[PDB]
Amino acid sequence: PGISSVIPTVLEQSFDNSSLISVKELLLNKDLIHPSILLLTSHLAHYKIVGSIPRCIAMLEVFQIVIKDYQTPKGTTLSRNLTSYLSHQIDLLKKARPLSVTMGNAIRWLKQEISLIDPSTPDKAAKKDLCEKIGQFAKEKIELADQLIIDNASTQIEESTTIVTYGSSKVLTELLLHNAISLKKNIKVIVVDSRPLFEGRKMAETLRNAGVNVMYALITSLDTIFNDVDYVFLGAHSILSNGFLYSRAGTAMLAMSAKRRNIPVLVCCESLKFSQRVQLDSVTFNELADPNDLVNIDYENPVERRGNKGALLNQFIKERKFEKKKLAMENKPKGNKIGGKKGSEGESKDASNEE
Amino acid sequence: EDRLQAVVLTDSYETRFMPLTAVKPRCLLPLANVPLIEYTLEFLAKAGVHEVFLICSSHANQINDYIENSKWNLPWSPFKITTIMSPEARCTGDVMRDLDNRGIITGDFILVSGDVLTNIDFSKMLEFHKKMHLQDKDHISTMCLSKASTYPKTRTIEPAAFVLDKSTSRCIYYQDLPLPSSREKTSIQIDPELLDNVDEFVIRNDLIDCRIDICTSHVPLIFQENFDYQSLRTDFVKGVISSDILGKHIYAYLTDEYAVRVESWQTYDTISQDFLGRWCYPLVLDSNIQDDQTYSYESRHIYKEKDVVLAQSCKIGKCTAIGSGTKIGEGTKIENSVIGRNCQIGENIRIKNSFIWDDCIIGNNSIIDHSLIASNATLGSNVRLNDGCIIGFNVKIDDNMDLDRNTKISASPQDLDDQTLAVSIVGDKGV
Amino acid sequence: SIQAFVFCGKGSNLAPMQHSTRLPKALLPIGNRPMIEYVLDWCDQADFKEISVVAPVDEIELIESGLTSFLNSNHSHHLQDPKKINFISTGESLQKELLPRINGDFVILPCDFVTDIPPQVLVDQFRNRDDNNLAMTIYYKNSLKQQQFFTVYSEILLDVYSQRDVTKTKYLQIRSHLLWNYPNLTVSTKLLNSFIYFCSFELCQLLKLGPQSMSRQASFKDPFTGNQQQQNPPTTIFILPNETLFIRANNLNAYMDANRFVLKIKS
Repeated sequence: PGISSVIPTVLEQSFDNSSLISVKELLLNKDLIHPSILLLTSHLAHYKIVGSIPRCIAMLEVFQIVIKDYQTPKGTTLSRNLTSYLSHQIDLLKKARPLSVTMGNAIRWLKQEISLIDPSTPDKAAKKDLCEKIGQFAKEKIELADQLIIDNASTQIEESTTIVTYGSSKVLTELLLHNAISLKKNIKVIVVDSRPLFEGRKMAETLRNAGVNVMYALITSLDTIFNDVDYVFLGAHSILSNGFLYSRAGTAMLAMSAKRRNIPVLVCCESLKFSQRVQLDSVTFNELADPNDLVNIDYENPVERRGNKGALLNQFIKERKFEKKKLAMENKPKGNKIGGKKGSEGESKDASNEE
Repeated sequence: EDRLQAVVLTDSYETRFMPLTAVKPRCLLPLANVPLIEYTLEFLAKAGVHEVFLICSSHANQINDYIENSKWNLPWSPFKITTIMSPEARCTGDVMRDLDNRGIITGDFILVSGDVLTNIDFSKMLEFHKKMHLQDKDHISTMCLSKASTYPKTRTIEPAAFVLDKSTSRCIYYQDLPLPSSREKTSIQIDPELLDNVDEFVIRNDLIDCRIDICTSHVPLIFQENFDYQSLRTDFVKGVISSDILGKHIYAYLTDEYAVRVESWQTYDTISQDFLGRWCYPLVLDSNIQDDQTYSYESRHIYKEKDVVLAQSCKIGKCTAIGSGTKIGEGTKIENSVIGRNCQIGENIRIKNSFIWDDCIIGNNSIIDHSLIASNATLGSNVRLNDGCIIGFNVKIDDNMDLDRNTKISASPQDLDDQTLAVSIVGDKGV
Repeated sequence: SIQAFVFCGKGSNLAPMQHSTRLPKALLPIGNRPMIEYVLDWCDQADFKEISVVAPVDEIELIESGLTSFLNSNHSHHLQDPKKINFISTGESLQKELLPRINGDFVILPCDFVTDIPPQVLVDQFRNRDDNNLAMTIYYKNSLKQQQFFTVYSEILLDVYSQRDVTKTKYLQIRSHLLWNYPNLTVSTKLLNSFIYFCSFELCQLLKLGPQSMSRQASFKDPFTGNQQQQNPPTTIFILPNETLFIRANNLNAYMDANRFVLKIKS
């Protein structure tokens, strides 16, 4: 069935809103789960590349594989044990890593498609049309929509400009790659990074592989790099009903500085990224991770040192707690580039009612 | 543990730098507007040297006069410099026998071939040398090594492969390979005399040579005994390992931090770019070691000394350094390039990845890309240069001149094209 | 797609037990326990339902009787005896014969096995690191000579050279192209392969066309070199083997070391 309860590190006096636990190394499980799910859960547990956008694309493709592998039983119909099996997938995904908003909209789309198709049509004729529709759905809402974001941003950015970024957002990597190659401008790109994940490092590496003038920096040193900077792009995860920017770690700090130092913040987003859940502070619902990623002393992810820190459980109160997903304040960002072209974050939910 | 004497191998890698070393010596040349010897001497002072030796023969008078002017002839200095005068151009083995005949070597001495800039603390090195000397009696010399830039695919001049112990860190084999530049040889033959004595064999090519040595009193006696050995690495180390005297050991030291010996032009270019960057944390221009230096750090890795004069509406780049008493005209782009002290610069000049030493005048409307200029040499108007184009001392290039890739210019007024006098072989001129 | 293979044979290196027709190499008590019991215990832990066992011309029903009586098994085993094996062909000809039975990625493990290691973590490493081959190295005794030499990379962890000193010349020889790429190399003397092999699906395309494999060790993993010439048609991931180091005692039994395994169990 799975492993539940018994967690590493202290329960903590401050910040205990979410689960801090889960299965990394495979021991005691059901022998019916599709291995492509088991691969993705093992991926997302210790992932370095993904950040909101790519997670759903992989989740869709895994689902497409499952349907292609799905053969309808002779006794039980198509809508009998499928939805239970999908619920087992999501529960295993939840155990590995808390889901994104875009993942939820995908599940909601899939559950709508199950109800749409009645058990009367032949099995091979059904799944052939289904995967074709999902492919077209992923083409429209992601790939084509992404291209629409590309060209919307293209008109907005001035010739020969300096851009500071953060994260590992798929949309922005392709944005800057488009700027360097197709448009041919003088784009100075500065990338910032945190401690838990070297997301920006990977982005800078990929930008270097394209051949871009790249500076690479950290949160600690900003009042030096800014004093240069024009437009700041932020990797969206979810924009809520109010218009608060729920995104990764070192995002809000950058957002504040940019608002203070004249030239503002811009955000690229998808029409699938918007939710209806609302909050106002970072404490509300945080994506907490185990302090195992913060054990390492600088430089790289695997170093293995006999350093200063090591104990967490036996130590009399030593909460080395880090967070992953934060909230930028409402007023600070200015532009959102989506499927429906443009709109300020003050407007926010003009897409949720438009559907 | 105290009292340490050092010997510096100068007059060693001359003419390895092809267009230069004609009138002035090898080590006089500036890396960051300051002589290469000064870096080495700073390394000596940080190590804790009480007595300094130098090997000068070719252009020895200019070296001796520079030491006279140096900060170490003055009484307060922790070390005193004494120069060794030898016959013109000889191998390292010949100098070793000369020094043993004179007999000044006491206990543990230091030998450095070439000029090396490193941020690595030497106090740790001395302790681990002494700890390993106390392990067994017949133990000789210490070698330094540092980790390379992941893959040494651009590093062709130093193809040294090292076989090392995981437990005792003893070197087993040294080998040079033509591999990527000349695809001819593939094979490497290793002696199987030391198979079960070591067991934990580790073969690596991903290590940079340093040629910095901590040596015992045994070394000069061995050089006189075996006078067939000319080199100190290629034949000597291999000779020591391959059962010359049974039971004798030599060290190999691994260090994570930056340590690169200067040898070639394109290695020199990388070290210089590393110095402009913050690779050598202590060794930075702003700290000022030569005392006359007044460099100040500016954000985005831009270095400026005191009395820097610059025209309005001019753009400066990344990892750049400009000397004192320097004037620049309008429409200038300075990107990843070093310009020396007291250098006057004209107008509309685009510079990328290039090099200019002290007291150089550049003519108006000229583009210089990844190419080097020596001291007291003038560039004319309408000058276009390509990658790896090294220009010699006092070379006056006249107006309207175009030179392609790797066009080296001679410093003395022999066999290669372009000389020192006006219109350098674009119309036959030159002594 | 996932399936395990058990390789059974007959021993010629051992002195006394194996020469008799009734007793095979698979059914031998070492430390008051059968030999193939440890292989079945490993496969039960690793969670495998599809296991097929290969057998030589000798002992056709003696292995089948051993699997049914006494042995916990609880799995459907497919035992087959091909006739092409001549002993002089050992296992590579057996591998070339049976190929349509394998649907995806397959695991090769001989009958001569002693194991004291976690099984699932080896399978997880094969699945995650995304490559063709994986091998295991284990230390020799430490309690109170010319053998074989392995080369290992340490940061991704890979295998390069595994050739023995039987037909090796006077001097140790290395190729430049195989050294310049992968510049860091660690040569092992004490560490030995305990016959653990993991393989991918794409091996089926080459085994029917070009017979090159020998002894399941010499020319089994050695075709991987993307160096110098590069002429053999690849299946589309670069052809690269892997290695992982272990401290615990688990090794092969073929020579005089079989008596030392009895001394290892009784302690």
